[PDB]
Amino acid sequence: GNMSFVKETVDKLLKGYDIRLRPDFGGPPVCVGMNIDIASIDMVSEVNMDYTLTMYFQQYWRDKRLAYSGIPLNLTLDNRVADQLWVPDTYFLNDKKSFVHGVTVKNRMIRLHPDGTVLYGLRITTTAACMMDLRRY
Amino acid sequence: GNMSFVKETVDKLLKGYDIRLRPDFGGPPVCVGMNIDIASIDMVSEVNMDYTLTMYFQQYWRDKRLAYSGIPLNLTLDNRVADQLWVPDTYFLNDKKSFVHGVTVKNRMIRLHPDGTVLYGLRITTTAACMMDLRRYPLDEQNCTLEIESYGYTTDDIEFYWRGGDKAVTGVERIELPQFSIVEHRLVSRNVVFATGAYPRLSLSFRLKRNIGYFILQTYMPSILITILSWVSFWINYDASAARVALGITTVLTMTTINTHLRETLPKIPYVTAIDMYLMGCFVFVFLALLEYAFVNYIFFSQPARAAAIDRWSRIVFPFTFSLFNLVYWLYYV
Amino acid sequence: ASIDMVSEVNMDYTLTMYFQQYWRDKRLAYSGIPLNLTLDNRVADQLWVPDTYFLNDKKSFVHGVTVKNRMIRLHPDGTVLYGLRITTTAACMMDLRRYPLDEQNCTLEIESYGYTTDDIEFYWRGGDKAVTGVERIELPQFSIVEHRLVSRNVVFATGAYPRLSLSFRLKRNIGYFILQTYMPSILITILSWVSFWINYDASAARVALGITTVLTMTTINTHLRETLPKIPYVTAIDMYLMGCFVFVFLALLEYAFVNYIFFSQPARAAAIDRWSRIVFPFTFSLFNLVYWLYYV
Amino acid sequence: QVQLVESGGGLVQGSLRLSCAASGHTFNYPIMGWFRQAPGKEREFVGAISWSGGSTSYADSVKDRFTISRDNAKNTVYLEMNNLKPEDTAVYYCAAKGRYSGGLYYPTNYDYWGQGTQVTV
Amino acid sequence: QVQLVESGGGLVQGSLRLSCAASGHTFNYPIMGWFRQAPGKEREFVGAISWSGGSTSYADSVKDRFTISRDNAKNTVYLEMNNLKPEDTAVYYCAAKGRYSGGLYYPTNYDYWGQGTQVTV
Amino acid sequence: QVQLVESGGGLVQGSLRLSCAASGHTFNYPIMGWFRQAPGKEREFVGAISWSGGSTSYADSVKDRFTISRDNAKNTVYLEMNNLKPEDTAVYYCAAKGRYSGGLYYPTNYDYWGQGTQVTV
Ligand SMILES: *[C@@H]1O[C@H](CO)[C@@H](O[C@@H]2O[C@H](CO)[C@@H](O[C@@H]3O[C@H](CO[C@H]4O[C@H](CO)[C@@H](O)[C@H](O)[C@@H]4O)[C@@H](O)[C@H](O[C@H]4O[C@H](CO)[C@@H](O)[C@H](O)[C@@H]4O)[C@@H]3O)[C@H](O)[C@H]2NC(C)=O)[C@H](O)[C@H]1NC(C)=O
Ligand SMILES: *[C@@H]1O[C@H](CO)[C@@H](O[C@@H]2O[C@H](CO)[C@@H](O[C@@H]3O[C@H](CO[C@H]4O[C@H](CO)[C@@H](O)[C@H](O)[C@@H]4O)[C@@H](O)[C@H](O[C@H]4O[C@H](CO)[C@@H](O)[C@H](O)[C@@H]4O)[C@@H]3O)[C@H](O)[C@H]2NC(C)=O)[C@H](O)[C@H]1NC(C)=O
Ligand SMILES: *[C@@H]1O[C@H](CO)[C@@H](O[C@@H]2O[C@H](CO)[C@@H](O)[C@H](O)[C@H]2NC(C)=O)[C@H](O)[C@H]1NC(C)=O
Ligand SMILES: *[C@@H]1O[C@H](CO)[C@@H](O[C@@H]2O[C@H](CO)[C@@H](O)[C@H](O)[C@H]2NC(C)=O)[C@H](O)[C@H]1NC(C)=O
Ligand SMILES: *[C@@H]1O[C@H](CO)[C@@H](O[C@@H]2O[C@H](CO)[C@@H](O)[C@H](O)[C@H]2NC(C)=O)[C@H](O)[C@H]1NC(C)=O
Ligand SMILES: CCOC(=O)c1cncn1[C@H](C)c1ccccc1
Ligand SMILES: CCOC(=O)c1cncn1[C@H](C)c1ccccc1
Ligand SMILES: CCCCCCCCCCCCCCCC
Ligand SMILES: CCCCCCCCCCCCCCCC
Ligand SMILES: CCCCCCCCCC
Ligand SMILES: CCCCCCCCCC
Ligand SMILES: CCCCCCCCCC
Ligand SMILES: CCCCCCCCCC
Ligand SMILES: CCCCCCCCCC
Ligand SMILES: CCCCCCCCCC
Ligand SMILES: CCCCCCCCCC
Ligand SMILES: CCCCCCCCCC
Ligand SMILES: NCCc1c[nH]cn1
Ligand SMILES: NCCc1c[nH]cn1
Ligand SMILES: [Cl-]
Ligand SMILES: [Cl-]
Ligand SMILES: [Cl-]
Ligand SMILES: [Cl-]
Repeated sequence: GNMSFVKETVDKLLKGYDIRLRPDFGGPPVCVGMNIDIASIDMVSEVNMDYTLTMYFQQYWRDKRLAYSGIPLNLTLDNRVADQLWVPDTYFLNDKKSFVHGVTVKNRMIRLHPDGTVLYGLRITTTAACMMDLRRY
Repeated sequence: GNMSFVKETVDKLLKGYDIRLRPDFGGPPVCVGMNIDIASIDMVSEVNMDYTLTMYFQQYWRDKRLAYSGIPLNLTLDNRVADQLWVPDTYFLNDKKSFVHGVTVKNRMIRLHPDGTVLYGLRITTTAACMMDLRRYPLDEQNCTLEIESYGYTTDDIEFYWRGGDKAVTGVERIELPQFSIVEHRLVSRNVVFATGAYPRLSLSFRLKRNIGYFILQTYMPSILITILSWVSFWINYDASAARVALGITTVLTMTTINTHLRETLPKIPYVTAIDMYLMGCFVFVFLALLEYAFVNYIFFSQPARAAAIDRWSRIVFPFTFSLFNLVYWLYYV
Repeated sequence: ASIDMVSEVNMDYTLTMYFQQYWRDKRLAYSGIPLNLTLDNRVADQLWVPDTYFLNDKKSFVHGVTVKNRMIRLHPDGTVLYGLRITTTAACMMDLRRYPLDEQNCTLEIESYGYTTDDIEFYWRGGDKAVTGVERIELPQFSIVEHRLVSRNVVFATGAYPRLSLSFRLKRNIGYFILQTYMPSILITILSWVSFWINYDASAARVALGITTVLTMTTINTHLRETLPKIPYVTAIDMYLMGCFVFVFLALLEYAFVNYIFFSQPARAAAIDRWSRIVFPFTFSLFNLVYWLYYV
Repeated sequence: QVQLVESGGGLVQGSLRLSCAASGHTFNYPIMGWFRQAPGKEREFVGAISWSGGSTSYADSVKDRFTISRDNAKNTVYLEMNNLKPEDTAVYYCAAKGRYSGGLYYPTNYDYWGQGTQVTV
Repeated sequence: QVQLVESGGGLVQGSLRLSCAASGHTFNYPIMGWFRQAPGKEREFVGAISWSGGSTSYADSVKDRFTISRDNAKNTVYLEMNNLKPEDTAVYYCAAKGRYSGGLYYPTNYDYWGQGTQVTV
Repeated sequence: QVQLVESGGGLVQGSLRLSCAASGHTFNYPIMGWFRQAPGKEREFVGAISWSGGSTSYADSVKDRFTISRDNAKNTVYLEMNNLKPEDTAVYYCAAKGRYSGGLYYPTNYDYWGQGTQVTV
């Protein structure tokens, strides 16, 4: 309810937060859960042996540096906070060219939970390689 | 009047302002009103099953953190202030690629009002998906939509509405597509559920009637006249074997060229279109005209009277049965 | 600087230009320096500049090499000159009913994005001399007949906005179409008449001339239709080609009429060939006379 | 350069058909608009039609009463004034709007104005 | 605008085939969904099928028991309820989902609802 | 490499036609310009013409008095000096401007200068 209190809570989370260091740096690995919601496959190209995929890519992990108390809410923050957090360095190994959609803002979501669970969502279009066996084409 | 006083007022609004927090964070949802003014639909592509739309997208909401007193003016601020405010996370769910126009500056407007009402305007070009049903093509009607959604905020945090109701989208009369007319547009509001929660959605939709005229002059009329050319063969003497098989071959083979040209600007769909049904009909007519010569050729030595009768009948029966074919087709599809 | 392209297919044109804006900002007035101060381009990010945009642009950029192509010049009284080099692709709805003997009016509309006429007013600086370099436009397919400068205020729901318009009138050059459309069609039509001097016993020869003239007309049309939008109306060039097509089709039907009667009526058959040799060239000459008077 | 002549007004107590005939460069002015000016009051939008497509719009007052359409052969637009009322008492004007000239509703966006038929009921 | 009629429910002690017949604008509604509502409980997802492709999904409860398919010729979808249980006792409804209307599992995403066949075992 | 010869000046009290004949690489120099230099004063722009297109410009002084055109067959440009005045008393020069060489009005932008016909009235 009190916006100044939430502002205080959020400011406290980011005070002395090092984006260079993964959660539990030097300790056990951070476990990253992945969901995908497929929006579309727009194209398949035999000529370029690739296909174009648009998707909502969700990553979940726990960062105990972002745990908060005294608020029984999940905090959805404006997308720009993603630049002040550590996020996983995830990439698509068979992509040829990919972007995060940009209108009306960067298409990107952060949701914190009291225990420090981060949900991070991205809307991605990716053109990805598909070596095709055309012997029975 | 006093620029230092306005500078003081504006500086006060942004002092301790948290862009991370929506208006009324933790309280009732922020209500966001949307207007669109359509500038243009530049393209519709059957090949890519998409269309390109350019528009002025206006969002209104109240942020009481931006309420100001002692100035009976609306404050239009330079566009760059948008980077110092919270704005809604609105996106186009069926867009393929979109940008905000950038010359001479980012094409973007902020207007504050004393009570904290923000107007935020953007000029956007968007290429958007349009799955098309081409079963009746080119006598087809398409429903092309633009779906507008909150990316990250659920209906707990944000609600969308068409500002001005059914008058919220303007400039539909400005759409000048050579190949289409806009029959109707509709505005829809609904809530949509995903695993991550319930999201507000607005839909703009158009119904697009394809204009037949291009296809008459550059598809239907060519096919009709190649069919008529095939019947010239029935007035040529049966002793002119080269002449009559040449008319048959050239009519059969030009039909293929019509089809190839038409198939060059269409997706590889697995079903038959209306135009394909017409061309298959024409092809059967021009192929049968050539077989008629083979039947005449086969019998005219032994049976010159029967041979002459078949040519004399063909001259009436092929034009009549093609007329019937056209009547049935054009009644079914118009 | 240039108009690089005009596209009938995309109904747009590409324009590159030096766009200069002058206004007074008394916050930037300075004393004790009798110089105009040209500052490095990056200072533009520390000033207010107008929110000017091109209302009929499709895609536009400010040129970027070796730096952003952008100029600020202050004057002692606070006058700012702000220059930008812009390439813009801009919409041009084209009326192709008389194409290729068409005239197009291609415009550039300049407007304030966010500021109403309460806050900003636009004018052509130097009046009718405010746009230069129209003589530099070198389009192979077009000449610029005229340009005009217009100022008006435009009303939307959100308020009244200043607008400036530059417009050009573009006359398409006929010469390409003569050499690669009209002359081919005329000569294929003339080829069809060769059939009238071939003996009526040469059935294969005469139907071959008929077929090949009828079918080459289709190729002319297909080639031409390949670089044009899918418009639903008839163009001037389509009217010419339809005329030519009727001539070459009738030449082939004339053979079918001769073929049909020459056994029973060899004298009438010979008369029809002998008449055709005069009547088809004469009636094609009349067709050309009527067409070229109507469209030129 | 567009010229506009309107006819079919007159005095009645009923269904009526105003017409508006255009000539000249109508390609540059794709929209035709109907306005009306009552004595004293400001000039008021009635409805508008695109020459190409026939895409139509109306003021609320005349919505589901008046109907506009055109024919491109004669270069003519018509306002079919059905279910008339004593509020519908004004100098009715016809006008043309340029391609980029702004919102439909605002008379100063329009360039070529007809003479103006007076209608009383 | 889609209309949906379902049949083949009834009372049994066994293999059964529910059917669901569609008519209208089925192109705009590419997915058909089966739901069931037990007395007291909330409306519950059973399974869904695409008209084009036949791409199918099931709730865990009915996974490797019920099977859905369709035929586009008749504009018909069918739920083949094999290996039935006394938990499978509900008003079974058929519904259509629009192209952009959200997740499969959520009944408020669906627009055209059939009448609802009661099934008891 | 362009060569320029001008003729048709002389002495009169009246309509006159100066001409300017070009030869060489005229493709690289698409614009021809007319200047005039009065005794004492700086060299002054009169008008200019594109070889291709015939796109023309004039100084205000000679606007709606003098007219320039060309013929590409002879490689010739002409200044038709009608409605003459005692202010129009100068050495008139012809010149060629390169494609990227700057504004029309500035004589130092031009590369190939004719001899210069004296005209007195
Ligand atoms: C192009 O194609 C699309 C399909 O992809 C069509 O979209 C549908 O259009 C209809 C209207 O024609 C929409 O129907 C309306 O939906 C509203 C929202 O319903 C949902 O959300 C509310 C909560 O926000 C729930 O209460 C409700 O149960 C739904 O889950 C309704 O509020 C509307 O109701 C009103 O109108 C109907 C009559 O139409 C009355 O019976 C009601 O009492 C009420 O007054 C209405 O039902 C539908 O949602 C759209 N579907 C999709 C998938 O978006 C386009 O119409 C079409 N466009 C063109 C131009 O043809
Ligand atoms: C390409 O095609 C476009 C059409 O899309 C043509 O544009 C029109 O051009 C004419 C000029 O040829 C423009 O007319 C002029 O408009 C000025 C602005 O008018 C509006 O705004 C003022 C307030 O700013 C109001 O007072 C007024 O009522 C209007 O609402 C006028 O100020 C001009 O008036 C002067 O000239 C006329 C004669 O032309 C005199 O009668 C007047 O007394 C006065 O001196 C003038 O009327 C018109 O606005 C343009 N239309 C559009 C839609 O932009 C291009 O001309 C054409 N280009 C080429 C090269 O052919
Ligand atoms: C914050 O988000 C969490 C995680 O999404 C929510 O917790 C889940 O709640 C559902 C019921 O609504 C359960 O089925 C899950 O098991 C829960 N997961 C966990 C890890 O707790 C939680 O409800 C949300 N909190 C607030 C206050 O809204
Ligand atoms: C600031 O903007 C507001 C909102 O656009 C203006 O208020 C509207 O004014 C019109 C009349 O001009 C009324 O029809 C609306 O009902 C008003 N809306 C609201 C919410 O007040 C207002 O005039 C502008 N203020 C200033 C000082 O210019
Ligand atoms: C600074 O720039 C101004 C504006 O371009 C210059 O002033 C113009 O000078 C020319 C003559 O050189 C006059 O024809 C104009 O009328 C002047 N305009 C104005 C508004 O003063 C000025 O010379 C330049 N100043 C310096 C010191 O270089
Ligand atoms: C008798 C059926 O055969 C044909 O129509 C046929 C055979 N070769 C070519 N064609 C035609 C041109 C065709 C092919 C594909 C689509 C539409 C029309
Ligand atoms: C008698 C009318 O028929 C034709 O002109 C005709 C029939 N098949 C082909 N053509 C011609 C080449 C054509 C088609 C389309 C546009 C312009 C010209
Ligand atoms: C507006 C709907 C378009 C309908 C187009 C109809 C064209 C059909 C022409 C029929 C050709 C008959 C050939 C002559 C045989 C005697
Ligand atoms: C500058 C305008 C272009 C006009 C082009 C005219 C070409 C028409 C040629 C006429 C062909 C007649 C064929 C000969 C028949 C005896
Ligand atoms: C379908 C194969 C071709 C048959 C030609 C028909 C000739 C007449 C047979 C009596
Ligand atoms: C399309 C041409 C149809 C001509 C029919 C022939 C009838 C001849 C009757 C003696
Ligand atoms: C004799 C040819 C008839 C062709 C069909 C006419 C068009 C019907 C449109 C409903
Ligand atoms: C989808 C079926 C289309 C039927 C009309 C085509 C003409 C057939 C005439 C025999
Ligand atoms: C339009 C069908 C082909 C007709 C050929 C003409 C031959 C002469 C008939 C007497
Ligand atoms: C284009 C050729 C025209 C020739 C006309 C033939 C006249 C012959 C008169 C004996
Ligand atoms: C005998 C051929 C005449 C062709 C027409 C000449 C061109 C007319 C241009 C106005
Ligand atoms: C739009 C009508 C064009 C008319 C000129 C074409 C030539 C016809 C000669 C009979
Ligand atoms: N606005 C909801 C984004 C989304 C779609 N699917 C999953 N998340
Ligand atoms: N400069 C006004 C922008 C605009 C157009 N339509 C709505 N707003
Ligand atoms: Cl990438
Ligand atoms: Cl995007
Ligand atoms: Cl841009
Ligand atoms: Cl032979």
